[PDB]
Amino acid sequence: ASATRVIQKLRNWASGQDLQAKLQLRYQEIAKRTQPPPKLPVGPSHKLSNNYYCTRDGRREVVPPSIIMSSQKEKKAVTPAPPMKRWELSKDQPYL
Amino acid sequence: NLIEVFVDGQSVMVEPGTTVLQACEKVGMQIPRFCYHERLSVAGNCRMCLVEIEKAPKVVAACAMPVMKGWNILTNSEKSKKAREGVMEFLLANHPLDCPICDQGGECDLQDQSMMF
Amino acid sequence: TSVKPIFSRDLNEAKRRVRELYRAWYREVPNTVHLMQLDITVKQGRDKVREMFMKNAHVTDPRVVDLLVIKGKMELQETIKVWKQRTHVMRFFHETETPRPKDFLSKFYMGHDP
Amino acid sequence: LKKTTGLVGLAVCDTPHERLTILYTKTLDILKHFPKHAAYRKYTEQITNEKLDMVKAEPDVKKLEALLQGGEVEEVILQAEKELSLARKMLKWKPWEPLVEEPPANQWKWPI
Amino acid sequence: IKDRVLYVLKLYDKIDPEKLSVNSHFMKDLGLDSLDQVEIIMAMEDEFGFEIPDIDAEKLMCPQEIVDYIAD
Amino acid sequence: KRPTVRPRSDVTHKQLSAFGEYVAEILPKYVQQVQVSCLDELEICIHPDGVIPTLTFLRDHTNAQFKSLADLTAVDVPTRQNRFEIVYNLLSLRFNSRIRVKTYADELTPIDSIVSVHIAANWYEREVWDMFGVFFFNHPDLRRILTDYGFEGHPFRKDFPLTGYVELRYDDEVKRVVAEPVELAQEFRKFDLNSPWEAFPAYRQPP
Ligand code: SF4
Ligand code: FES
Repeated sequence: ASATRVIQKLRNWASGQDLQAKLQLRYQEIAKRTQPPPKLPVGPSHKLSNNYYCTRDGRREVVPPSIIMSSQKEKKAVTPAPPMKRWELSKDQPYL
Repeated sequence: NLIEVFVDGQSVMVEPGTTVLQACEKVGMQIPRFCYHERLSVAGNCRMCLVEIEKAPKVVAACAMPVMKGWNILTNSEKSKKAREGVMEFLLANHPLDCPICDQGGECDLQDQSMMF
Repeated sequence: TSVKPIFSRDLNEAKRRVRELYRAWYREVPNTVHLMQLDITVKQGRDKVREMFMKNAHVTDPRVVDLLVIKGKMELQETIKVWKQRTHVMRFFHETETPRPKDFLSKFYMGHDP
Repeated sequence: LKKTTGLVGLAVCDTPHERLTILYTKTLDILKHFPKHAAYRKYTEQITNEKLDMVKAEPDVKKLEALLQGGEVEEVILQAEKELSLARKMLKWKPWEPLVEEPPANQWKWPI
Repeated sequence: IKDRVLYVLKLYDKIDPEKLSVNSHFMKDLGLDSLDQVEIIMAMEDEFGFEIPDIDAEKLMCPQEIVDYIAD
Repeated sequence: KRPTVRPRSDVTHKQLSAFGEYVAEILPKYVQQVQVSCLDELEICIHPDGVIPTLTFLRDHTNAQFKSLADLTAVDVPTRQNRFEIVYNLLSLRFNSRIRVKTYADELTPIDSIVSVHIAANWYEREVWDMFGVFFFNHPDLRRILTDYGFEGHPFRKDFPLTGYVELRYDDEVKRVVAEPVELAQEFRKFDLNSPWEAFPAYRQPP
């Protein structure tokens, strides 16, 4: 930014765009360091009641699988899951 | 002479003068323990060995209670897990924070039972 | 007993393949010690070959023999289509290793191996 | 109308519905070789029957496609050819037969 | 023929200590191994610009039949 | 609902179960131990004598279109006769789904390849043969890909240790880069971690 008006004009004619508005370097366009000591929140699990773990066990709701056609233990044509819904173009720039 | 039990539906044959805990062992499900050691006498101080007894409302202590024919036991049920949660909250109320210093750091039955149950 | 075979049915077919492979290695070695500027003699190379063969002579299973054959063929491909180098090929001779003393007293005086 | 598909390795097919009738009729004519107690027949029969009904009920591709709800017509044709080959191969194999050889017991047991 | 065959044998490393006759049995009269035998047959094939399958190469455990084959 | 738990839905656990019954009744042979996991996945165990039939079926049959072999893998469990577990993770687009095929195998019991169908396996099979020791027929090029061109053994098993048997170093005495036996400096600490107290009373195993 410390540079000259004519050089600004020249580089801008060369490129095609503007640069003083979208520079890459950083002239006080940042957030100051030495930020203040913050205070934080907690989750919905820091209550005092109705927080019994048995409700939200998490890794005990798991249950082993449900086997089918083991070796010891009319109809329609089906699939593993419904098909894929075809996509559509965008509202902004579908071409390029 | 034998006696019958139906744990979680699963059936078991045992002797009299027996204990809920020795039955659950015969089956495999380990029951918690603080005041029990097969090579000692028995008491009911800790109060972490609690379970649920279908057809009867009140919980019991599986380190002292002798099993009565026909009882369906329930170990991992609601009342049991809640009893254990409360009991360990109580214990750890005052157990100081010397886990690091405590030479019994990685073998602490209480550490493990808190982390799990 | 009642099992499934691999590439063969008996020690004899296993051994005909093995002999083909011996022919390959024997007819090959010179090309190696001539392409990669080695030092050892063709005779020493063939000695190593026949030794690596003899050291699997307590074998009975055609499956084992055939897997060993497959691995030997892989290595032969690797060699003749030169990918292994001087190092890759001389890694056999234990050229930087004191022959493990089998003299019980040697083992005693030196270390703890029984 | 059109100029291309949107993929690579495909073609602007100008003779649809005809290749489709051909391929589906041939599938069924092969299925004729299959014992009725083979589920592959018992299923793909009706699948192809419904596909034929759909091509006959919709003559324009730009709607037949979205109706089949599968890929584009060329993908459909390719997949039908693939099912044809699959049939010719399951005919040499005897899958509908019972099981080959049950495994040992502690094989599918996880944990361990 | 036989002359250059016996010369090859005399040349071979661990063979021809005393005998390289035309009739001997390699694995029986000389008490040798299939590996060494294959070495012999490879030497012969390279002498004669010839090719052999391992099958008949092992069938020919007898110098007489060996020279019969190289004649054939 | 609770914040710290995913939703265990029904749509998938039902659709994939229907598809499992489907494939089972189609291939009463070359199949055993179908199953659906508690987390919306399908596994299909099969004899090694049905691999290519199963794969061709799943690639071609319209209702499956399991085209892309997203992965091929091995696993080793030594407490059984057939100790290796070969795994194929497959993907289909039209139906936006995945699937898992398993087949047991063993050292000294090779397998039938699939290169005719999914050319991706041409290299996963090389990996397998290099690392574990499982063999594949009808494979054009099968050679050590990852490890050295002279390496010997089968590392990704559970017996071939971590550190390995040999180390390398240069020895000016010969100027080469030779391989000598492992004499480490520090020892591989092995921390005993498995805690006794059972946490999962549902995956238990009685005597
Ligand atoms: S490790 Fe266990 S015994 Fe030691 S201080 Fe912690 S809770 Fe107490
Ligand atoms: S184990 Fe202590 S009260 Fe039962």
